[PDB]
Parts: sequence; C-alpha cells; structure tokens
Amino acid sequence: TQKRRNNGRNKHGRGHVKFVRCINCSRAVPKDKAIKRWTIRNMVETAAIRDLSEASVYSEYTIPKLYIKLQYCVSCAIHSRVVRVRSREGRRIRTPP
Amino acid sequence: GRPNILNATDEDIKQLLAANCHIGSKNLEVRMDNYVWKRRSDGVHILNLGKTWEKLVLAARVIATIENPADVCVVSTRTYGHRAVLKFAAHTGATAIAGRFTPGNFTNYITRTYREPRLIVVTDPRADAQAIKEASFVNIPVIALCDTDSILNHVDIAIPTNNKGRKSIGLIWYLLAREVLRVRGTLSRSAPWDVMPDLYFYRDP
Amino acid sequence: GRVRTKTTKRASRVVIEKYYPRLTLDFQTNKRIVDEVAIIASKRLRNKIAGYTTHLMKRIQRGPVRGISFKLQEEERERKDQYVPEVSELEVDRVNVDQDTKDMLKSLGYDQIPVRVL
Amino acid sequence: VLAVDLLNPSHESEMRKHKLKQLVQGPRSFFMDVKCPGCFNITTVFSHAQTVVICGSCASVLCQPTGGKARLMEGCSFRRK
Amino acid sequence: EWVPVTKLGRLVKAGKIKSIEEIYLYSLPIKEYQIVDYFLPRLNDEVMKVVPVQKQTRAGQRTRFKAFVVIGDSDGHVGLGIKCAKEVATAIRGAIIMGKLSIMPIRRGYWGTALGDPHTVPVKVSGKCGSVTVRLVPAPRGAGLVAAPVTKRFLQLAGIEDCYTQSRGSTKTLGNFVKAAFAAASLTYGILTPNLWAERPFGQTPIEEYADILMQ
Amino acid sequence: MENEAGQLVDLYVPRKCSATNRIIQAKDHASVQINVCAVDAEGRQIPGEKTTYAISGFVRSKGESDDCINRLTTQDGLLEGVWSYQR
RNA sequence: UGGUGGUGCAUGGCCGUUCUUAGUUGGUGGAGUGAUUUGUCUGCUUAAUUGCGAUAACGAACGAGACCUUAACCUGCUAA
RNA sequence: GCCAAGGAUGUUUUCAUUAAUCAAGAACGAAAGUUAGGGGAUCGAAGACGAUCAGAUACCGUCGUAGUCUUAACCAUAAACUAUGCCGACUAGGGAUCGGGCAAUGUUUCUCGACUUGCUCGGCACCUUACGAGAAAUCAAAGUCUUUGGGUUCC
RNA sequence: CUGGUGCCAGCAGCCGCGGUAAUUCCAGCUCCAAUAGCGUAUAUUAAAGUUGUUGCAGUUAAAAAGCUCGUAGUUGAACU
Ligand SMILES: [Zn+2]
Ligand SMILES: [Zn+2]
Repeated sequence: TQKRRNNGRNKHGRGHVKFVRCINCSRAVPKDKAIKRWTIRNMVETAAIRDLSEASVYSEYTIPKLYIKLQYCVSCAIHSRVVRVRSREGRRIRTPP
Repeated sequence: GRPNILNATDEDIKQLLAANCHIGSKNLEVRMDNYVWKRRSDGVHILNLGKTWEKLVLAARVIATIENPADVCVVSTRTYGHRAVLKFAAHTGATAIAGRFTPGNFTNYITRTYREPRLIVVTDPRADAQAIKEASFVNIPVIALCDTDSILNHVDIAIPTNNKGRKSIGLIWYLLAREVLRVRGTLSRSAPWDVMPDLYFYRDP
Repeated sequence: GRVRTKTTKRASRVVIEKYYPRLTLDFQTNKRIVDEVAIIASKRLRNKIAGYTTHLMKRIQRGPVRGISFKLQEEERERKDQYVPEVSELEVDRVNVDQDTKDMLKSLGYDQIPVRVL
Repeated sequence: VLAVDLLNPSHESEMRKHKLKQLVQGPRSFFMDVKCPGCFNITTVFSHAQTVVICGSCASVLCQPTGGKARLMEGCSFRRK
Repeated sequence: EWVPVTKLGRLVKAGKIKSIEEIYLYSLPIKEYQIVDYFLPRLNDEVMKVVPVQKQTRAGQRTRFKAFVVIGDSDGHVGLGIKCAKEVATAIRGAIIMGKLSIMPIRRGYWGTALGDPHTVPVKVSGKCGSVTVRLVPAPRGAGLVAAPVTKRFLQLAGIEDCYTQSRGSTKTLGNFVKAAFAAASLTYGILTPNLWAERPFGQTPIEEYADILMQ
Repeated sequence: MENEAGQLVDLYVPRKCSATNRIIQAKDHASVQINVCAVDAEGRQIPGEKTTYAISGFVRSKGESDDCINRLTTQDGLLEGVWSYQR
C-alpha cells in the first residue's frame, strides 16, 4: 500500500541523489528524503545581553548570530519531535505551521 | 417572442454600475467566460450588464408562472443576504432561510423543518452549496446569484453579479423582487415602486 | 464546577421569554415570580433557575443576546427592519472609477452620459 | 461549450492559437520590402531569415538572424504584402 | 391509518394521480411506501437470504440480521430491499419497505417480429456492482429464463418469460448479485433505441397540473 | 414500440432531454424541468401559456445546465444577447 | 419417597469486580457494493456525551444531572 | 579551455513513407565482488579489547584488515521503483515551474538585459472533481472494457 | 421423533458433528430424489471469462525484462 504519493521523498525526473548524514545519529539518508530545519540562534542568552552590554566595548555593538542547518532522518526527527506522525487527512498538508 | 418593454432600464443600469454589480473577483472559472467583458487590468473581470439583466428577467419569469407562491424557497447563509431575503419574502409570497441551513430539510421527510418547495433561489452557490446539493437530490430547479469565482454545478439559472458586496446583493434581490412583482399582479411598469433598494441592504447596525 | 444543566437552561429561557416585561432584577423578586409561575419540584432547582435567569438579565442589560428573544426584541426587529435612508446607488453626482465599463456601455447602446474614467 | 461553431471559429480565437492547431494550418511569417536609408533600391527579406542578407548597394547589415523574427536595426520602412 | 406528509403522498391519498407511470415519467422521489402500495397491489415478495453480519464491539459482538427481499408484481415492476434488523420478522418487513420504495419499471420487448404481448428484454442490458456483472440478453419466445435460481426468481417477478443471463465475478455474494441484476433490469429504459426518437410534448407534470388542490 | 396490431404497448415513453437528447430515468432525481411563461407588453404574463425545458441530471451535474438553458431560450426567442454560437 | 450425595460449564434470584466513573440504545436522513461511518465534536469549560458554539445532520430515549436520607442556622404557624 | 553530441523552439528549409514493436542477436549497466599496477587521509567487512544482561558472542567506545580512490581487463544484479512496457488518437478546472517563440506607444538598465502581464509548443510536477474506472486503497491514467477489437513485444 | 456408546468407537467428497439432552455415530419409525433401477471408482466435457481469437490478468492478490539498438514476425497516414 503506497502510503504517500511522493513515496516518502520529493524526487521527480531523477534517478539518484547524493546522500547526506544525520545529526543525532549520523545515518545515511538521501538528500531529499531528509528533514531540513533551520536553527538561527544568538551568541548570548536572552538574559545575557545585559551582562554583555555592561562588559563590552565598541559602543554597544550588535551581537552576532549563528545560522546552522540540521538534517534529520525519519527516526531521529520523530524521536526529537521536530517531525511527528499525523492523521491520514492531515498528512497532505505540506504548509509549515 | 420577447417583448421590448423588458429592457435595460438605463436608470437601474446606472444603479448597478454604482453598486459595483459588475466588479467581480480575479478568477474566471471558464464556465462563465461568456458573462464577462474584456479583462480589466490588475486581473479584475467586468461582467456584461446586458447579459446580467437578461438573465435577471429570465430568472424573474422562472420564479413566475408558479401556482403556489409559498413553495419558492430562498437560501442565504451569509449575513449580507439576510436582509435581502427577508424583504424578498416580505414583498413576495416566497419563503426565506437565513444563516444555518440544517442539511436534510428537503430530504428527511420525518423532520419538522421539511418543507419541499418547488424552486430554490440561492444568494451564493459557494456559501450555499449544501442547499444546491439537496435540490439536486430532491429534483428542484435552482436559480442562483453567481460570481466568476462560483461553481455552477446543479445551477439552472445564473445571475452573473458581484454576489460579494452588500450593495450588489441588496440591489439584485430588490431588482429580482421588483421584476417578479411587475411581471404579474400589480406595480405596473410605468409606475415606479414606492420602496427603494436601500431597504434590502443589511446594516451592522 | 457550577455548570448548569439543559433543564435549567430551558426553564430559564422559557420564563424570561414569557415574563420579560414584568421581571425584576432583584434576586428576591425574581425568585418570587419564578416560584409563582413555575411548577418547580425542589427549591434548590428553583434557586438555580432564578440565579441563571437573573444572570441572563444582567447579561442582556449589558448587551443584547441572540440566544433569547421575546416580544420586545421582536418588536424592535420589526421596527428597525423598516429603516431606509435616501438613495445611495443612484446619487453622489455620478458613477466613479469606470475605464472599460464606458466602452462596454457604448458598445451595448445603454451608455450613461455621467462617467469619470479612473 | 456543448455547442461550438467549429466550422467558423472566432477570429480572436484563431489568433490565440498555435499555427498548426488552427482549423487550417498556415504560415505566420511575411515577406517585406526594405529600402536602404541612403539608397533607392528594394530588397525582399524574410521575417524568420536564417542567413544574413547583404544589400547590393551601399548599406549595412540588413537583418540579424535571431531565434525567431530577424532583428531590424537600420532606419528602414517595410511594407507587408 | 396512513397520514400523508409529502405533497405527492397527499395527492395520492386524494386519489388524483392517474398511474405510477406518471410519477415515473418525471422521476419524482418516493419517500413513502403507501403510495406504491396503492398504485401497485398484489405484489409478491421473496426472501432471497438472511445472513448474520456481525461487528466486533468492545466486549462481545453486535450482530444484526441482514435480509434480502425481492418484491415484484410479475407484470413489469420489481424492487430490491436490503435491511438489517435485530430479528427475522423486522428485517423482512424492513426489506419489503425498501423494495417498495425502490420499485422500478422494466421495459419488455420481442426477440423477433412483434406478435402478442412483449415477452423478453428489448436489447442487451448489463449491470455491474462490485466486480459482479449480470448481462441480460434477449431470448426467443419459449426459451425460458436461463439464469441462476436467484436471478430466475428475480426475472419471474420482473415479468420477463424468456431471457438469457451471463454472470461474472464472485456470485456467492448474494447482495452484490441481486444489486447487479436489479441494475441490469432497471437500465433497459436508459438505452436510446431507434423506437424512442419521436419527441414528446413535454407534459404538464402532476405537481404543476394539480398544485391548486395543494391547499389547507 | 408497437406490436402487430399497431397499438403502442409499454409502461411509458420516457421524456428525452432538450439539451443532449438523452433519456431521463425514473430515478434521475438530479434532472429537473423548468417552465417560463409568456409575457405581453407592460408585464402581466398570460396565465396558462408557458414553455418548458427538461435538463437531464448528467448535464446539471456537469454544470452545463445554465448554458443549455440559455441556448434553448435563445432558439425559442425568449432570450437575446446572452448566447452566441460563434465562439 | 429423603439426600448439607455431585454438577454455579445448564440455569433462576442475589452479590462482588469491569466502573468510588461516564457513556449506551434507536429511528429518519448523508457516505461506502459491503463490513461499517456521521449523528456520538474544530475550539473553550465542567466530576460529567455538563454546557456555549460551529456542525450532513435532525429528531429521540436511558444514564449522569436530576431524585431521596442525614447534619447543623432559624419560626412564638395546633402542642405537651 | 578543447572535442564530439542531444532535446525543445523558430522556419513559405530539403527527401518523400524512408514508420511502431520487438524472438534471436549486441552496446551501456549503481554498489558490492575479481585480476594485476599505482595510490592508500577519513570511514570501515574480518578482527582486537572494556561495561551490558543470567548468558553477549550483536548493538556502544577506541584501534584496525580486505574494501572505499585511479589505470587497464572481468561480471551483469538491486526495493536497477513511477512496484505502473512502447507507439498513435480523444477525454475537466485552476495555479505554480524549466526551455523556446510571439505581442506590450507596461516598469526599470550604465540596446540590450532584469521585472511584470497575455498567447502558444515541448517537459518535471501540484491542488480540486470524478463524467469514467477499480475489490478498495486510489487513478488524467490504472479513463474511452459485458456498450468487451488502433498496432506490437515480455510475462 | 425414541433406545445404545460418548472428542472414543466413528463419520466425514467440503465446511463440519462426536468431552450424557448426538437432528451428522448404530438400531426402530416416517419422509425425500430415482425407479427395474439406484450407488461407487476412474477418463473426458460443461462449470473454466481458472488457457481468454471471440474472452483473462500484470501498481499493491501470480506476473512489465535495468535501459537502449535492431533482424526474421506482426502492423502499417491520405489521395487515382
Ligand atoms: Zn538520525
Ligand atoms: Zn544592407
């Protein structure tokens, strides 16, 4: 029974896709079949901005930030709750929440 | 065949133009390609007023020649058409339903709400798709106020108007009620009707 | 949890729609009229009905409620529904914002002289 | 719909159609006559010419072969027949 | 005592509709079985089967007796009724009600030259419901009803004396078998024959003709 | 159909659709027939005179009922300027 | 004919757990050829399928609630 | 950078049936595996140790063999998948998307490019619907099939 | 319907019955289909649209070859 029309991943007009590695476990996962998530974080805590401003120079200069991308396999994404099992009708909703 | 007295009535044409009964939505639906004029810029479809009026008189004639005035149902789920359908049922012997439709009115012959009318007039096929569905189930002709963004399934007579604005809804229901009242009974064509279309409009208030 | 039951809701709805004009907001008076009109079995149920009824009275006094209607509200509806202003869609000098509608009016032969353009 | 005059399509409808999908297929190109901006001779050129046409008199490149219609650069007036 | 609730039922109670074919001409939905009873008496029914279809509930099992009834007048009207009820009697009476509500007209013709009354289905008519298709084809006079016992009984109640039947799929499912046979029997009027080429005057319809009586 | 005696024998003759010329079944609840009366000058439609059109359920489900009704009215002369054969 | 001789896997009546809590059974309609499904729930809230609200559902019933007992606060309403 | 090639598009360009399908017959054919040479950083079959449960012997951590790279010869298979042979015709509504072409007295750029809009051809697809199909899941093909026949291989 | 054994004896083409209330085990009675015939075994035909030219099926039940070229073979646009 074909659960998903995509068969679990988006791939059309192609025969092979270069695989990548997971993060929590580092499993072999296809590039499209993986789960891509964005975690844009700051270099300090929300409560550490005041301490940094008191103990910084350069006239309260803008604190930088870190952009990193995470690739999760199916099992790790489900376990880490970044991706969860949905109902049959709700599976088709590809729009992010 | 068709008398020339039933015509554009330029004054009412100007009223429809001011009420924006020709300013439709951005989609076309193909099934109403004939009811639209040349495509205005920024994707606004303008409706042919002549065709709109001709369909309106045809709808009025269909509403006419019904032996029992009390078996003409009116449906309006949207709050915009509540006042229009109430005034339509006040001026004409028809019946009107506003808001909730309670699916199973025409079917389900056991319920108290069962009415079985002979002809159904619908304010908006998209918002009243339940009523059209039951009408197809129970063999009832359908007249509907339809825009370019409206499905015409199981719709026999379509009035190509805005269907969205309160001015467009009120004016069309007033014109339809006036036309059906001029077709028979009283209210001769030469004498203007005492009531005016702004009564059909629904206020907040 | 002090959620009322359907019996209290219906009983409160019927008394307010039956005796709205002569009802008094005072708890003692509305309990009196509830006792004199209803055939309530127990005083506890009567008190709960009266409490819900007077809460509905304060709610209506604060703002109109669509869940309950009576003769006064029906008369208000039948009076406000006849309001009519002057004509609005055949006034304001002329129609405005009509670029291609003028062309369609000229083509149809029902062209109206008053037209602006954009 | 359900009643279409296939024998006599709309003129606008035929224009908004592929050259082959029409009721009768036919060319959409045209042969035009070009005069040099500083001469008096005539030259017949094709709309979708593939090769550069060289005028026999004192003139520059007559047309540039593009993917579709040939580019016209010099200040010449063309008549279509 | 029968009290009519629909306008068609009230007209039938008044005894003003001519025949059930007038209703069939305009395809008015039928919600009461009393109108069919009044317009079609002496209808004989046959109980094809009763089966104990069960549902696996939380603790035990919810069993409902499913009954199949074919009711026909043996003159051109048959109906199929499937009803699930707690006991045989209520299931049978319920299935009879569905059959009466689903009574459908059957068109009959001749195999060759039109001599006497019609005896067979006019053309080849087929009906498929759930991989089981039943094909009724015309047969010469006296050929009999070459069919399964269930389909033979259905055609006897349908009023056809000669017909050849072909069956496919899992015929052991009697519910699908009778439904496919009923569809094949009922689609005969849906085949546009060269006979049905003359245009009818588009009659007045009983409701539009008799709406004045629909008062008080 | 007729037998040797020439008398039409059948339960009934089903009505053919006015748009696509198809038989309307006995259980075709989607199919409806509408009636439009004849109007003289200054309104006051003549009672007892009308023209009827039957639209089959297949057409109504497909959504072609509106266009078919417009075509039928144009052919019968009860409507003008809304349906064009050229398209 | 008596049996406190046996069979609680033959059962009747009753009792104890599931359940000191919160669901169950129909009808008429809509979906599926059928088994079945909706009605019996997005949301909020309650001990509660308790209620408001939308709602192919509508109309019902049982249960809960509701009902009864007990416990104090007080009435000179015929009293010893 | 060079060499050879390919589809689509434009075309009042050339030949004129030169075409579809394939038994047999041949080219290519992941990864792993083989023969040798060169090369061998990380990972890593086998293996080496230490918790682990009663037993671990396997998962876990470190190291680490063949292997993973390249050259010249091999083979011939996988969930080699769109679990869906190829060619041809017809069949509903929408919006995105790649390549090409046509039109814009539309915007923009130091003669053309970028953006936007409309039409068309050729692809990758998506949403709705089901006239229609199916046993259903579902399918614009798995439709045009009891109303069964456009042509042709494999099974 | 009645007596005997009681998951045993045994039936039983298949499902299935037989652990004391056996309509299926063996004895009595009655009835049923055929009749000087009935039954059993084997080979074949119809069933079998489960050999499909008529007339099967190949996404998930059995089955589209990893892909491409292409010969026998089959099929072959319109017009005189
Ligand atoms: Zn992982
Ligand atoms: Zn030149």
